[PDB]
Amino acid sequence: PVPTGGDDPTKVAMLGLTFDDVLLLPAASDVVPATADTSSQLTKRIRLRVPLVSSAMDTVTESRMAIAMARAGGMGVLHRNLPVAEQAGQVETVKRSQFPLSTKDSDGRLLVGAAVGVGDDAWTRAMTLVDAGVDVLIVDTAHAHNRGVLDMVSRLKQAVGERVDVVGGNVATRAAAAALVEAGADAVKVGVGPGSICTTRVVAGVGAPQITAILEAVAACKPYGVPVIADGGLQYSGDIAKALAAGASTAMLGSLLAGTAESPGELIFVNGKQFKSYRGMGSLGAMQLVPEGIEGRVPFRGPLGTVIHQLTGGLRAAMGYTGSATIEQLQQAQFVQITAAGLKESHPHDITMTVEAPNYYT
Amino acid sequence: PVPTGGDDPTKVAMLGLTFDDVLLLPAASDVVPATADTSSQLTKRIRLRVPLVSSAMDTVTESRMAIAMARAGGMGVLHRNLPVAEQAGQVETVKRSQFPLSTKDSDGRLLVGAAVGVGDDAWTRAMTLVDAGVDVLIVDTAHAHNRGVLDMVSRLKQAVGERVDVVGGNVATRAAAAALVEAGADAVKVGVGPGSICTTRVVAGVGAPQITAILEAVAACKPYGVPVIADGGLQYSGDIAKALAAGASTAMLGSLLAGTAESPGELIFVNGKQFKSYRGMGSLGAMQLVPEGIEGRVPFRGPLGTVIHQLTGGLRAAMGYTGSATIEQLQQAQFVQITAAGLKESHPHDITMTVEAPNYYT
Amino acid sequence: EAVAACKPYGVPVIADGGLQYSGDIAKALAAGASTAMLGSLLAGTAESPGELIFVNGKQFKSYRGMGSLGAMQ
Amino acid sequence: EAVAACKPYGVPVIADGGLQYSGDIAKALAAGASTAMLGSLLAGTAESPGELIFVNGKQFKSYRGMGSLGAMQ
Ligand SMILES: NC(=O)c1ccc[n+]([C@@H]2O[C@H](COP(=O)([O-])OP(=O)(O)OC[C@H]3O[C@@H](n4cnc5c(N)ncnc54)[C@H](O)[C@@H]3O)[C@@H](O)[C@H]2O)c1
Ligand SMILES: *c1nc2c(ncn2[C@@H]2O[C@H](COP(=O)(O)O)[C@@H](O)[C@H]2O)c(=O)[nH]1
Ligand SMILES: *c1nc2c(ncn2[C@@H]2O[C@H](COP(=O)(O)O)[C@@H](O)[C@H]2O)c(=O)[nH]1
Ligand SMILES: *c1nc2c(ncn2[C@@H]2O[C@H](COP(=O)(O)O)[C@@H](O)[C@H]2O)c(=O)[nH]1
Ligand SMILES: *c1nc2c(ncn2[C@@H]2O[C@H](COP(=O)(O)O)[C@@H](O)[C@H]2O)c(=O)[nH]1
Ligand SMILES: [K+]
Ligand SMILES: [K+]
Repeated sequence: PVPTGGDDPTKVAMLGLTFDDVLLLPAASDVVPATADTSSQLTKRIRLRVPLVSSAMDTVTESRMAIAMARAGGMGVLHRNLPVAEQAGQVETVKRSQFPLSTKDSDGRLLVGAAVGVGDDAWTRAMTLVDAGVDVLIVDTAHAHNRGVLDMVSRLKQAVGERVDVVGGNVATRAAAAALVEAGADAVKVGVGPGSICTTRVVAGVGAPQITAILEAVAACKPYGVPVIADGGLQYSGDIAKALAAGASTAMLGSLLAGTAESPGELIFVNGKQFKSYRGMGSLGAMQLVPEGIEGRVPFRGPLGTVIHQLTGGLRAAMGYTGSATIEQLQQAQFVQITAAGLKESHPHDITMTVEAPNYYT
Repeated sequence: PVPTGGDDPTKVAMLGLTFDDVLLLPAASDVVPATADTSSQLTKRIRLRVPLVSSAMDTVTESRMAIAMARAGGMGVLHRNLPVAEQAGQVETVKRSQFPLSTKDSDGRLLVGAAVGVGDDAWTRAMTLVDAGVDVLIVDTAHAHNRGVLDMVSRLKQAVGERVDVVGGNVATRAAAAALVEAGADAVKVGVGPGSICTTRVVAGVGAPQITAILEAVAACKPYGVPVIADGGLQYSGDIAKALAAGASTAMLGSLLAGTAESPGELIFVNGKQFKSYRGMGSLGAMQLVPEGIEGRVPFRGPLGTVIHQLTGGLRAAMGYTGSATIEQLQQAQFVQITAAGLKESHPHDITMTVEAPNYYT
Repeated sequence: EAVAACKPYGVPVIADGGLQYSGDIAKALAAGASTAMLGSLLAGTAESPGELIFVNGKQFKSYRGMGSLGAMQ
Repeated sequence: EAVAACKPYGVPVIADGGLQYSGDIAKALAAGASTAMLGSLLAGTAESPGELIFVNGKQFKSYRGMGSLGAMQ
């Protein structure tokens, strides 16, 4: 019999690795961290100076956050939890608005992104957003291997292909990424359940660990040149370095940017400290059922520029350790799989911390 | 495909083991622990009676610590966070100064070592230290597979290779150790991340578990007779025994020696208990940016001699268990891999310890 | 293992014990089981036997195994 | 003193504040008072306004003065 039970060797397909299961192996390096080139292709036509994209969530990205992310070298994606006219107004506000790395189009204006669903109402929203000058559309769905999501992606590529870039929803397998690539998507977003606010892997018991999912999606997408975006489950800059090394071209950040000042919402004072609200788009409050997210609060951090600077410094240090001149070389790095004891050895241990580092906290 | 994902069987190169994942197997023994010989090679020409070295940290080793370590049978390495004239003065102070195991040169003077960086200013500091009477130069870096570190090691060995011994920076792979040996290093230090105060494996996500790294480095250094020093991650004398059995010849100690009276710094009182500062060299305060260390405090221990005696007693017990007359015989002991339950069983369990033992802390 | 022997004869398999979430039910059904039997998930409902218990202002209900000392007496 | 002022004219005196036991009420009535006004002795009953506070397995209720900062705001 099969060692794990039954007579079917393909019942348990594979062992899945996540960010905490692997470490990057140092290699022969001739690269100073300051000279590392952290530019990467977000889509087949858009290249960012910093490969970080803000999450399309109602407590993460709005006009201010989108403008700040575009100025810092990345991009912001406005959420679709607003009326269509309001979303178009936010797109116009971003496009209408020191920062040498800022992302700009052929007209010299900042780049913005918008998220739409699936359906005729979503089609009207997408048409309104495209008419307002949006550059990239995201078909933001929880299960992108559904036939409706693929049909919507094909429709958008057929209609507004010459003017915008269409990014498919979340996938976690090789077959889903291949289907999205065949459907005509310009970029594939990866991750089902690893988000810090998600309960999908608990409520439905469905998902896949992020590192293995990224590897599978890259094996499905790289021959066609389609970029891969790692979405959800990133907590440190080492996580971003690992996600890029596993094959992803861009990383989408949630809770790391929710505690910044540019994020929408009011500051909450609790017990002499500061926080702000963070919740999933599938949470009960956001969808007003069977929710697949939770509501919570993250500690307050400050300006987005400092956070992006620290994350980029960590990524530059990783590139220096691996000897990667560009991201295209960082994607050829190798991993070492570690156990739980190795995981606790990686973090600071046997020490009582008396002052916090800019890039680390418990 | 690969069970962890993708089509490349070499993406996840190996499975790394740390000190907590293995145990030493007992063997036929004719060795009394009190009759074991713990002498081991530091470099190709320097043999220590106690195979322990002190870390080059601004909270661990200064003149007093170097003198105490040399008297106890080991050696000290002065940190390079000091002005060049000040470090040369510390070297002269150590050389200017019951202890049957004390390590001394051919002129009856206590041995000492000093850490240098990479660069032309580092060259000036190294030449000053050599002219001031240092016994070994440690090219102290974080990534020794960089071209600059190898060039610096080659230059030092070409200039003052007949007067001093050159020890290369920290490596974590077989290729890096082979490159350091080819460059002309007298000894190779191993460990990138295991440090109790380090955050390199979190900020950059780069490293390797210590046991696998030591085995890989020994696989490249032993055929050429180059000693290997295990640096970082050691919390018990059993860890020292495991590191020696993996192939290392000496173990450099950090936090284990940072709480003794001979370590630089002042006593601190918190709720009737004694602590003292311990911070990483890549921490924010130490480099005064993207730090790769933290600042904290460790409980006060006392005289260095008692700590060294306890560690050597544990090592002698391990040598007696494995039937190793010498460290060279300990370097051929076998390992058994354990699970998390095995690690829980190795420590005291289902007990409420009421009095602290000299060699174990809960 | 049980489904590997029960499926050829058309005998259904019931997964009993250890289920704490709906994802666990989905995993049990996907492994070959046809139904799931629930314990503590339904022990705190209003329809289960037993009086309510109040601890620190919150509501609880008693739950014990049939092999427990009290239940086997 | 108040009773010395009020008794000849037949005006009753109400003792208000500081009572913690029934003996205190008896002492106040013996001193010349006619009735007693109770504070903390009735602030912990069910009929008193407020919500039960649960701490360390014991029940409390909130009690504050009208001159307190949180009651004058
Ligand atoms: N052993 C470790 O894992 C580790 C990690 C961080 C810091 N440290 C300690 O902190 C101090 C300073 O460390 P440092 O090495 O950054 O000193 P440093 O800034 O003086 O660097 C010296 C040389 O190391 C190499 N180097 C270091 N980090 C590199 C990277 N990320 N990518 C490429 N090359 C790199 C370069 O050749 C550089 O010129 C030392 O005392 C060191 O032991 C150690
Ligand atoms: C699960 N996942 C959810 C929900 N809303 C958004 N998301 C996903 O999480 C990502 C961010 O996760 P972090 O780990 O916090 O960075 C988002 O980009 C989105 O893909 C939800 O309700 N449940
Ligand atoms: C990471 N590692 C660092 C830093 N400064 C020094 N080190 C290394 O750690 C060792 C200490 O190990 P312990 O586990 O504390 O015994 C040192 O000897 C050195 O090699 C730093 O900032 N980050
Ligand atoms: C062990 N198992 C016992 C006992 N009484 C009943 N059971 C089993 O547990 C199931 C419920 O498990 P939950 O995880 O609580 O859902 C029951 O259906 C029964 O099969 C006992 O004393 N010991
Ligand atoms: C002082 N006295 C205050 C305040 N609010 C009310 N009072 C007086 O105290 C009586 C309560 O006495 P207990 O000892 O609690 O029985 C009240 O009846 C009232 O006369 C205040 O803020 N400061
Ligand atoms: K560490
Ligand atoms: K034990």
